Amino acid sequence: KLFETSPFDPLTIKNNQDVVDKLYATQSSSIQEVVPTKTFATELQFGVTS
Amino acid sequence: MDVLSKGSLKELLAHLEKTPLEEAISYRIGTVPYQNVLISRNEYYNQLYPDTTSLIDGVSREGQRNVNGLIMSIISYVVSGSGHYIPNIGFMLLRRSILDILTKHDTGLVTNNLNYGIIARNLTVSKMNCEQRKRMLICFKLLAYKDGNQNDYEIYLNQNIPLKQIAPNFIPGDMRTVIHNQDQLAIVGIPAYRLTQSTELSIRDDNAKSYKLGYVDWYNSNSFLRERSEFNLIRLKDRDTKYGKLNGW
Amino acid sequence: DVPFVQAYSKFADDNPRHLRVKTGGKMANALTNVIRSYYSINAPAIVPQV
Amino acid sequence: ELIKVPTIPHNLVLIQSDNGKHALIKEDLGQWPVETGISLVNQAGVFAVQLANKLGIDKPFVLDAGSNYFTDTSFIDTRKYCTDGLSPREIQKALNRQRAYYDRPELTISENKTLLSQSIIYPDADGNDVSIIFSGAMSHAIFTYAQSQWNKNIIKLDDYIREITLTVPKQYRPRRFKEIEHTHGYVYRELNQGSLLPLVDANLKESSSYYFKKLMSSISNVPVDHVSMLTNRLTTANAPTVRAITVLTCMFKQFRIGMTYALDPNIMDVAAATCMLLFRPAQSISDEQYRYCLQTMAVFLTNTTYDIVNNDTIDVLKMKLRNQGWPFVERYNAVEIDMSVEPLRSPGQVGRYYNPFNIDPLTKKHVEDRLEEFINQVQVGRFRNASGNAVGTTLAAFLRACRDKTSANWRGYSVLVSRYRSLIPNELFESLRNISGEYNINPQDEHSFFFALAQINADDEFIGAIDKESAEYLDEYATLARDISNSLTLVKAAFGPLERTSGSIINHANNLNKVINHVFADKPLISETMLKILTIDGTTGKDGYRNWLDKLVGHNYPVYVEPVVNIMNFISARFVADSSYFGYTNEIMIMPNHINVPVDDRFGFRDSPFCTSLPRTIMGNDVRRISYNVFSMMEDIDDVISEGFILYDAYFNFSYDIMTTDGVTRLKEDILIVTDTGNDIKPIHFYIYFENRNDKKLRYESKMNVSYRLYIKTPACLLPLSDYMRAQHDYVSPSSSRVYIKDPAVVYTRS
Amino acid sequence: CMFKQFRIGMTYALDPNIMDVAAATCMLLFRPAQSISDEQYRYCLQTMAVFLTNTTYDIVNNDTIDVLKMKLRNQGWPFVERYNAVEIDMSVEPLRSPGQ
Repeated sequence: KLFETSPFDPLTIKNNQDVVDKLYATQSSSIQEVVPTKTFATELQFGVTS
Repeated sequence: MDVLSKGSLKELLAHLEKTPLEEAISYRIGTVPYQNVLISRNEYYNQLYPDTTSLIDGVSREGQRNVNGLIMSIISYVVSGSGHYIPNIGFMLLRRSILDILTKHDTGLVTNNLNYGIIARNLTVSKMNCEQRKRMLICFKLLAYKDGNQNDYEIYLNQNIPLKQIAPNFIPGDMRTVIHNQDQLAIVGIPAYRLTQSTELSIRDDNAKSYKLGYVDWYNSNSFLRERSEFNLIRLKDRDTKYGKLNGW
Repeated sequence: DVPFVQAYSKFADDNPRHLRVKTGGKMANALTNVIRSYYSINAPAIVPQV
Repeated sequence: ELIKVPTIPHNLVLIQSDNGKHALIKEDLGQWPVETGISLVNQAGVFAVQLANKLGIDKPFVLDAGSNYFTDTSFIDTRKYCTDGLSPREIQKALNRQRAYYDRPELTISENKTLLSQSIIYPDADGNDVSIIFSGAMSHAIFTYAQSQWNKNIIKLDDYIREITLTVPKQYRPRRFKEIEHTHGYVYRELNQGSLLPLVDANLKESSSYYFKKLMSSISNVPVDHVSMLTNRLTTANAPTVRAITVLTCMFKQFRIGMTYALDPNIMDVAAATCMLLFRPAQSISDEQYRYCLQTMAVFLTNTTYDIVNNDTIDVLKMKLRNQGWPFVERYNAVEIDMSVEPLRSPGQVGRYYNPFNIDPLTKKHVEDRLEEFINQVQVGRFRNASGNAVGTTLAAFLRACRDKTSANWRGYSVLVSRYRSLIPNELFESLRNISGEYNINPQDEHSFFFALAQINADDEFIGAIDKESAEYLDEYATLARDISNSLTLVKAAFGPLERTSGSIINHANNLNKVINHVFADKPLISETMLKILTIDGTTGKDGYRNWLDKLVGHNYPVYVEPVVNIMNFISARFVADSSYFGYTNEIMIMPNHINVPVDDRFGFRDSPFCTSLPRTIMGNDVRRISYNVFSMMEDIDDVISEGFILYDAYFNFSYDIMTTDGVTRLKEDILIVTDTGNDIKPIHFYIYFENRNDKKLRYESKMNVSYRLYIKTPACLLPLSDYMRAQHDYVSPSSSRVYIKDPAVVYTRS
Repeated sequence: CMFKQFRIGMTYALDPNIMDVAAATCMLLFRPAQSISDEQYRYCLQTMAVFLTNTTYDIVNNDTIDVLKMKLRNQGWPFVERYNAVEIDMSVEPLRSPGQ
């Protein structure tokens, strides 16, 4: 068996965004070179709205 | 190897500003050029393969002790990866950058009398490839704008139509032109095709292949800078910024 | 004037304005300099490929 | 977050007569009332937002219309047939009925195929899908312009990373994006930074007090791990407060601090004064405080009085102290350390901060190279008495304890200053000042702070707390910048300059209150963050905003024009330029029925009230033109109306409904109403019918029953069915391969 | 060990403790030098210098590897070098397939 848990089931994906969302969901099964945590933001701007 | 990996006008010009002139010259005596030689290529033939030595090979060769020889060594370093043997130039000139030698009057070198016909003939241009010719035309353009010989540069290009077709389009004093340029000037890089560990018959091709296989080893070594992984570890001075521009441009 | 406003905006990349000469924009400049280059080999090639 | 619009708004309706002879296409953008006597552009802006909301272009968006297609049954045809816009089947039916009236052959199969294939979707070189549909002109122009404005802030992820690569420190773990994000990732971000200077300069005391108090509350939570008079006064009760002052002095530029001494100085006051001059930045000590400290030392050591040295200059005071044997008469500049990364909200700038305790980072010692020699001088000095050396020995021992404490703890405090410095931008570093002296140091607290200096412990809780503060500060600065931009636009549009006249002052005050009452109703325009800044002095937030707005009138501050402002300016301009699209006109004509005026015969209406242009001359003579104000005031309107005239200088709102049957075209109400006060025009509503050209009854009714007619310019929304190719318009939808990243952060929060 | 293109790196606190220095020395001593980047090598030297020479990260930010090595050696720290790993030749027996 190539994978104990498949990265994504291809029949359930409809477009590119579907692949990335599934890859983020099944990333715990993989050996991550970086383990995610809270993100740090160094830039933020708010634009005027209608 | 580092110079041959530059793929854009921005990267190539940035590298020339950082590197000094001593990298362009070599302290190994080498041999003399324009000599018919018999070399050994045993993977293909049992006899000795004839070839002719030139200034474009990646091996150091003895060079003339004049301004003409100095410019030929600089262009050879850019288009081949190794320079020539011109010693006792002086520490004042050897400390300055390659770009400063090419496009600044403060260095003290006088290059007005240089003729592009013999320089192209000596730095054999019928044996260069498209990427090598583009780099040489960059050096000619930088020199021409240094001594105010833009008109002579244009006439030389108009005489040789193929050179005009591939001539890079940038003004040596303007940084916007360097940013907009999209020429591909890389002689070594990660190959899409299958690169094997085999010899080539010609001296130029064998040396070029050695640089290509050497770049692959360097690309996968620890000296390479992977921006996607360690962009926060580079210092702020050498970090990539769009506001960054060449000095005096 | 809506049809002309849309056509000029596409051609010139700026909206037409009163009290302005209505030159033609960047496309007009590129076309003019490209014509010069084709006629003679002594004419400069100044328009970037980008 | 980007909004993904599925369908294109076309706003097209087909109206055809029962006979089938006449058909037309109309844009229905609604009716918008316009009031005369006030500015038209000001009303247009209000209607611009409503129109943008109706079309769905108010918020940032992209168009997803590349999947709205089908495929024909023919094997040769591999084209995509768009389902958006007015359906080509509806036009086919309308054309189909028109031919039935004229006894003409029906539309052929080849002619049907050409018409039904007019709406298509095809891809371009860049991968985008362009849809060609039947839609109105005004809707297409506004929708396409909005797309151009929003797409300016949609950039590749690698382009976003290059912009912010100089703000990322080295203590945070890099984030690994997926391979799809790196090739096809896009983000919607606004990259223009607004200055906080307009608010800071106008209210320096309030802005400084707000940020200083916020920082101290955070710093005060950092974890840490003659002789009789000096040794009886040590207290560590206010050490956290003194610690925060120390970090503030080094993290800011010109954060002046002050100390007040007693009426009769003692050995403790001299110790505090020496510690202030030796271990605090010279940039944080003013000249007057320097003179006060020298005077305090002179009073005690030389046994003089404050009156004697009240008129003494700095150079004289130094000479007196040096003669007695006191060498500590100098203040020392701190050594500035450059930040490792570009500070926040300071593009292309280098941040710096002072090193605490005047320790040179290169030598890791005090900046004064004579410190050890000076302490020996104090130890062998005869102060305040003939002999005994009690004061000198006590001060020498106290000074040595401070020197060792500062040398051991300088690294810990330098790290604390550096981390808190990254919170504030460069503008706040150079602008904020300590006004009113709302932070001061007691002389006992100063000498207790340096004698009992505590090491700085950076636990995981402290690091996590600071990271939360960094996110809060970033949001706070972004919110403040937006409200500054909103305030600057409001002042420029609604206020003018003042004059030394009662009328101008009264006019300004009334307008100021009207604006303030409007901007605080419902959801306030201004955020709670700046209301806190303006309230910090105790005044009401509403009053504080009124004061700040008045100061801002006549400013020359540059304001960046954002995409939403560009969109509304476009809609406002087309509102004024093309009035017929929105149901109002600036000119009407009233004529008797027996006067034959040329009208628009394209649509086949019976006695059409629409003219291509209001005629310049009728029967060889120019048509009279009367303004509405003069017309309202006229008393001989009966004589004038007998010849017919043109009414202008007003905004006339009109409505009409096209009836498919045939009848007498007329108005709902009478044209005018005459009162003892003035004459007015009643609301205009046209009942328009199609004409059969051979009905004697309706010909007689129109000529004899109706005696006066009202004419307006032909509305541009109408378009004859024969010209249906004029509604063919293009729309570009970006490629479906793109992925939009909600969180574009490049690093994680872990050491 | 199996794949040469793979790399190892660690991120330290702004104020390193003795644990960070121990982690840095263990990585330098025991992980292959071919798997530690030049940027990572400088970062480890910076962390060692911050703890041992009593300096902050901003002071030693614009310091080369030669300067950091000299600073650490003057204090008495000899672990400033990367150590290459020996290569072990491995063979997979053929059995029913060509060997590797």
